[PDB]
Amino acid sequence: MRKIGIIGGTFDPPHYGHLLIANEVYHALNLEEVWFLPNQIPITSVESRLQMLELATEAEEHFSICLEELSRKGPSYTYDTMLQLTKKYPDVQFHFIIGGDMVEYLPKWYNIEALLDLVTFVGVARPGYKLRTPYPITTVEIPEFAVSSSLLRERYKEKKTCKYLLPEKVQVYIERNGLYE
Amino acid sequence: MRKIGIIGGTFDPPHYGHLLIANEVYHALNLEEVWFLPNQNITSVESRLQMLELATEAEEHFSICLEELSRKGPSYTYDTMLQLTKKYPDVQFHFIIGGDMVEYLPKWYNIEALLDLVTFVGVARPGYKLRTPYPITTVEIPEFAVSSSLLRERYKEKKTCKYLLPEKVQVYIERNGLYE
Ligand SMILES: [K+]
Ligand SMILES: [K+]
Repeated sequence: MRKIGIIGGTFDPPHYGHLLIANEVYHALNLEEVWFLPNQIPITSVESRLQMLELATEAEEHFSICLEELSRKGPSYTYDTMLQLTKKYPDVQFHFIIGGDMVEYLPKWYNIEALLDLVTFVGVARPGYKLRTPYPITTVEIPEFAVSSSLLRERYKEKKTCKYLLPEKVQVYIERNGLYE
Repeated sequence: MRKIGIIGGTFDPPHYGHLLIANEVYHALNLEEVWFLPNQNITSVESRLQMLELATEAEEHFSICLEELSRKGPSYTYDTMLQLTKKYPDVQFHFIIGGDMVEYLPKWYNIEALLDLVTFVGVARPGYKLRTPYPITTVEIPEFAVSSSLLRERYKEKKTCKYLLPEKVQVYIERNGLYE
């Protein structure tokens, strides 16, 4: 029933690439909410990541943090996570957001066909682009913003500018607490 | 000799793509300033200049250059840079272009004389090397595929533009009813 977007990631740190995708999909598909789902890490503390995530999202009631993947140590197969969430929120239609580059590879995901019954995949395409896939997925066109957590971590380490890449508030948190040096 | 960046465009509207590039090049090459150089139903010059102002008001080292606007009709880059080098003889101009454009430099009007007037700065995606016969500087910048025309289309379709251009510029747009 209720349409909720899911966006996974390390959020280490969270950045404007996350916010942009969350906002676009939120509007394109007319979602009720978008949940940011912090993954485990393949190191910044979990608390630090959640506080940055909180600062990143504090300004929009429709963005929320989901801790499911954290109540269990080690890597989670997306299927396990989504199984738990559908179990917990039976009246929610989950929209699992993925990059268009990822769409090609979906057949390689653990338990992909059972996973397809749990969620609606949303692929992010560059404007003007059609995604090629055997599976029935939704496409949302979004200008490419090639920023990533790891790129930002490098930069902070090299004392290089990050202006415009992640929220001013998260930057302050980072500098204040001396993350990524 | 002062190092000044030049970034050309319609700025119709100006957006975070512009600011991002300007900031990256400013820091990468340790420039003194970056000048935004506006090109010549169409938005008024004054509207464009005003948005450009709002977009850049917060950084003393971003400035607006009116050279191309002071000549009615379009201006080859060579003509513009010739004028600027005349007026600012002690400036080393860093003309900023997209990596995709680097391929097509040999096709520019008077490219060879132009090379003596400016240092080209090509914007590359991280990890990629630009291929060109000419001696240019490379700055790596994460791709932000936003453009004025994309934004104009978005506004006409009453579609969200959050995170794509500065709030001050959005507000300006909604208040002067631009792009509907
Ligand atoms: K919130
Ligand atoms: K300024």
